[PDB]
Amino acid sequence: HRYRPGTVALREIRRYQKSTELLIRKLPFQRLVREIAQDFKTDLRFQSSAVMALQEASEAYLVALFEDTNLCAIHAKRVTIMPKDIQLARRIRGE
Amino acid sequence: HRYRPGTVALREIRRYQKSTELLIRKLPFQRLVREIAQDFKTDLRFQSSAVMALQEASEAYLVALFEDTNLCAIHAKRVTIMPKDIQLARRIRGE
Amino acid sequence: RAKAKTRSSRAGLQFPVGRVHRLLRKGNYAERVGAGAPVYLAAVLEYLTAEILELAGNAARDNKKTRIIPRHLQLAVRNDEELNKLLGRVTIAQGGVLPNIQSVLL
Amino acid sequence: TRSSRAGLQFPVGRVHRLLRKGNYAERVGAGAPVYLAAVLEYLTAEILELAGNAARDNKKTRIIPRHLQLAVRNDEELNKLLGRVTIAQGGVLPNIQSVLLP
Amino acid sequence: DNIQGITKPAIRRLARRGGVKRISGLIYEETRGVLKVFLENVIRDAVTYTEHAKRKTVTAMDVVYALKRQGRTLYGFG
Amino acid sequence: DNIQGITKPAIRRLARRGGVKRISGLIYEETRGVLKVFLENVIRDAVTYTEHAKRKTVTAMDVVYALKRQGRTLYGFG
Amino acid sequence: TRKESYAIYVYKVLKQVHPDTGISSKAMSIMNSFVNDVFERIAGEASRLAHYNKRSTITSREIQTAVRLLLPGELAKHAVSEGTKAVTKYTS
Amino acid sequence: TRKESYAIYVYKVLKQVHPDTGISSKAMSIMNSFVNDVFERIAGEASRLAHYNKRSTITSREIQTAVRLLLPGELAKHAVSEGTKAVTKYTS
DNA sequence: CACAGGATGTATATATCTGACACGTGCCTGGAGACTAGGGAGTAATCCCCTTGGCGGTTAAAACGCGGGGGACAGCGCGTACGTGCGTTTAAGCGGTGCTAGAGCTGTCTACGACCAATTGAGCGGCCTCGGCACCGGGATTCTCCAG
DNA sequence: CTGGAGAATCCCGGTGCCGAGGCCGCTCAATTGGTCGTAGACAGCTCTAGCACCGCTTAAACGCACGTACGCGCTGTCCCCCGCGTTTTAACCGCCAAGGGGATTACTCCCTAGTCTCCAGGCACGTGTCAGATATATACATCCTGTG
Repeated sequence: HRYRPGTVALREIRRYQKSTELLIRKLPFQRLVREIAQDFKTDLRFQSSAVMALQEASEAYLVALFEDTNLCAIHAKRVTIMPKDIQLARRIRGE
Repeated sequence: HRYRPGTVALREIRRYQKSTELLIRKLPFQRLVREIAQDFKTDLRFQSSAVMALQEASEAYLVALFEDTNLCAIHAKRVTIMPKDIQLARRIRGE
Repeated sequence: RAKAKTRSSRAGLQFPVGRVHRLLRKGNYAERVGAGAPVYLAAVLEYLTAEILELAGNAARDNKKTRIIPRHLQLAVRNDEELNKLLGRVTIAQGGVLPNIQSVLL
Repeated sequence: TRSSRAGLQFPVGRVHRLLRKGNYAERVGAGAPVYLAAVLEYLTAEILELAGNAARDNKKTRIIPRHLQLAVRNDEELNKLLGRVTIAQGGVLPNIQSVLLP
Repeated sequence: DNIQGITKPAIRRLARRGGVKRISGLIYEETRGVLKVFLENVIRDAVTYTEHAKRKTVTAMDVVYALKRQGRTLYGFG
Repeated sequence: DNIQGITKPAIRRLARRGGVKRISGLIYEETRGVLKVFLENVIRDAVTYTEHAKRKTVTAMDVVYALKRQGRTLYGFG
Repeated sequence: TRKESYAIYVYKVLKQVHPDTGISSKAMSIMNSFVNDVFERIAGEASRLAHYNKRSTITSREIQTAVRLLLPGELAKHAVSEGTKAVTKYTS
Repeated sequence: TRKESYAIYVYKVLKQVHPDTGISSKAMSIMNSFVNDVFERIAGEASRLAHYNKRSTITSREIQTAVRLLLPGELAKHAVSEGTKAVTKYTS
């Protein structure tokens, strides 16, 4: 049995719009954050709640960006988001 | 002699992007402002500078919106801005 | 003296008039704070809290829950037009998003 | 004047008064107005330098709002600092999308 | 019926300064609606500032403050 | 090379939560660049707050103040 | 150290609007940060109102004008009604 | 009634950076609003910084951190250098 | 299919003129100088908590590979609606005159808010404790899809 | 176009746990009650500028005709992204251990508010001239069609 190309994408859309849990893996994200912070100050420590706040902010930002990117892609009569959709959304936002 | 459909449009774009004067007629705009303000409080007076500030702001806003709209129209491989372009621009802006 | 009565009770308010007053005085807002400003501000805060909590309790009852969670707060805010305008640049942690699939994608 | 002691053109004393009477804190340190006047003077000097260039680029010798807008919107960091500011009589930058050209 | 005073040639000039090369005929009503909404927001806030001052005259400062409150700072009017 | 730890399935889950149905293969590198720029801005502000407090540990409050300064107020962390 | 919050008042208002509905600690944290956010918005707007009119005092009418500026429409008018009713009750 | 502005200071700075360049009254009004706006931004940031750290005083350090928070990159570092130079000279 | 040249538009000296900018004058109010008083904060020591580092086991998830279909995109044709231009109309712009509503200031004076010291109860921290929610499993219902 | 398979999701029910919710000390911040001094309400007056009107000039709006190029629908290709089964990795969870540093307390001092006096920097007001606004005629520079 095979579903056609897009049924399962819609399934994940419905599922992840019902859910609220974070979608990036915590430990890779924490290593990324600490690596990024190395360039500002050495031997820095982080509270766990600071890292969690960063992850919440990052995921909210990316989800809103993907919503705007979807509108830009649909505007060009497509269903596939492309880097140019992201660039247009971020240009309209003023980034 | 006849220019082709778009040459004079580009001439106008260059001319009006070079200049800085206001583009709406002052008396119609003033009547519009007073008519709108009638709905908020009766017998209102306006300073000339208050109307000029309203008109400056309105024209700057409309010009920036038209620039975003032109971007959204180019994204869909058109050269003609349409109400859907304006609406996409205002949606991505968050209006 | 007499029986120490709170200004919230005099105003018929649930929010604390005295604490809002002290937060205004030590908040570098003005040199002086009038007597009715904390009463008014507490009433405004109480009204906004009551609106959000009523809509969130409705959202919680719709999911057959007896306890408001961030999801119900988010559903209240994003489903209410004016609350969504007030909180437009705010992220609610663990709130998720509103269910919305563009019709062309179906 | 405190501006001469700090080596500034901006009013250290007036900035101090505006800080004290602006409801910013209970107290203002002695170095706060000096530092703030220096930063305000630096940002003013940056904009005025670029705007004088833009005035020269319009064959003008006197700065007008158009020259200020050209200055602000052509410099990247000033455009970031003034991203949501509208300069009256400033116009816009002459930008035509290349896909519209003949 | 003063919104019609913002004529089609004026909207075309605004679009030209915005860099638009070709304008659909349905753009003009859309732009009049957008401008009406913008002016309603700004003027509502300006009249709120005016009524608070117990004045009957809407001032340039009211308009500037209203523009600033909406994140649209205007320079050149105080 | 820890940015590569933000994997392709994670970006797909984020786009699914954003309602996206079909995703180009080039979206993932662009999204990594976007996330890195965002984190750079927020973390620069957070470490500035940390340095002002003369602390050596970035706190949740430093992050929340950084986000609020960038117009991204965040409820749920104090 | 003692950390103050609006939690008790939020719970009383909730028991007014929803007698049986309870609240998790995360939702209460969100409501607290929301109350703080709205306090700062209204207080800052009232502060700059008093400054615009060259006044030293934040009064009920500064708070009312701030509410009309910051709240969207029906929120603003119902909040203004509640605020003036509360000030009337307190003054009497 | 007399109305204080920043016009003479902006004008002194203009005659310093461009000895032959002038400025119109409208452009000077724009410059005045720019100075007022930047002042308000930096002072607001210094106020909030002082509040977050439970301080009563706005100092050079609060001002410097506000400048580093508000200005982008090179503008921030140069403004910081100007501020530190002025404070060192003032105390000297 | 590519230049020639003609018509059209715009950039460029050049001359008039004017009003807004730049500088000087008078004066006044707010900024500086010299103190005193007091508390905000700088500093050192200490405590405990919460951050980091390690380690091992389990399994969810990431990575990978493999059809295959469907969506992106390129090409082509057509029709209509917008651009360009032209003649007619109409109210905007400009300049003046005139009138008075109300903005803005000033002088009085009172009542309202800061402040301060004593008191006490409202709200906060801590601490149980039971029921709402998470979880797990299992079966019913709905939805998708392809084969006839 | 139906009609069953097949998968996914949802609905029910039993378990169990841990966090929401209520209660108890207690303390510190809100209330009480006066005092006072100044911020603001109010009345009167001045005069700025906003409103109203009016005649005229002409720039702009409007209405109309014509054609072309752009939007849009349709077709076809192909490749790249989705759905899914398999293997690998390292995330995750639970636990242990060390100690860095956030947070508190006490103390002490120096830095800033407050006050008063005094004066000079800065603001309002005039004024003159030169940079810029406005023609004006011209030299290009550009677009478009005919022609070779």
